[PDB]
Amino acid sequence: STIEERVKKIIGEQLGVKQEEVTNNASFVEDLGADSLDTVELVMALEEEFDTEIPDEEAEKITTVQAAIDYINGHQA
Ligand SMILES: *P(=O)(O)OCC(C)(C)[C@@H](O)C(=O)NCCC(=O)NCCSC(=O)CCCCCCCCC
Ligand SMILES: [Zn+2]
Ligand SMILES: [Zn+2]
Ligand SMILES: [Zn+2]
Ligand SMILES: [Zn+2]
Ligand SMILES: [Zn+2]
Ligand SMILES: [Zn+2]
Ligand SMILES: [Zn+2]
Repeated sequence: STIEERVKKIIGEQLGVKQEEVTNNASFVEDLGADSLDTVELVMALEEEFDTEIPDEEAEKITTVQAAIDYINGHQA
């Protein structure tokens, strides 16, 4: 499978949203309805899957599904 597929699956699982709703342009807060706690738990779930650590101040600025995919392609090793 692809990174896009793996990342979207975790986002849908974490936020309780259906797959067809997890588009690449979608914003986590406005479009997918992520709340304060969701922000924290979603960041940690992806950090674990992709064995990486993102700085909280940088995570806070990753607003869309595609921005999250982009960060993982750039930092996963
Ligand atoms: P709550 O009211 O206490 O907190 C609400 C607010 C103040 C909105 C905070 O969530 C906050 O800091 N908001 C800043 C603007 C905003 O909505 N930013 C967040 C978008 S969602 C998010 O942070 C999830 C990112 C997931 C992708 C990261 C994956 C990287 C893994 C390596
Ligand atoms: Zn594959
Ligand atoms: Zn596939
Ligand atoms: Zn929905
Ligand atoms: Zn949008
Ligand atoms: Zn909640
Ligand atoms: Zn953190
Ligand atoms: Zn690795």
